[PDB]
Amino acid sequence: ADTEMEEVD
Amino acid sequence: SQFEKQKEQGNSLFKQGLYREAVHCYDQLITAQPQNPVGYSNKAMALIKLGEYTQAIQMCQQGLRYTSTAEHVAIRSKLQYRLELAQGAVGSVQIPVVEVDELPEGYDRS
Repeated sequence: ADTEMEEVD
Repeated sequence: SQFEKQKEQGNSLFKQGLYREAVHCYDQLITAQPQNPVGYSNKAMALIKLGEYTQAIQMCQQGLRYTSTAEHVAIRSKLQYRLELAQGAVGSVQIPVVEVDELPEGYDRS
């Protein structure tokens, strides 16, 4: 992946 | 009391596809801590994947009411991401059902 933007917390 | 599990249980339901079922446990993050951002962040990310961007935009700007601390900087970063894409998608349709192949918009015959 390339995100935390598409993770929850 | 808890918050983590209601944020770690739906934490995979959202990633599977069950966005709403995932929010259906996220919503208790906000009811348990209605003054907490990740509450809104979890329920918000799922609303994009459901396309309820209209509501997603409201969740993200809400999270920013509580990000007054560095435990919330993580989410303050998200309340700015899916905040923007949602409002830039909510109703973005350049090809809606707008066609005519019959009478005028107000004909008469008598």
